[PDB]
Amino acid sequence: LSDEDFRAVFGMTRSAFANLPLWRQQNLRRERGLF
Repeated sequence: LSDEDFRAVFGMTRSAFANLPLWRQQNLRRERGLF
């Protein structure tokens, strides 16, 4: 994927979000109810 909804969740494209540490993204993503 939801690049449209995803970008709205963090305010950035998955390409930029992937910039954050792999372990952290799961932390911010699981805390968000996704993944």
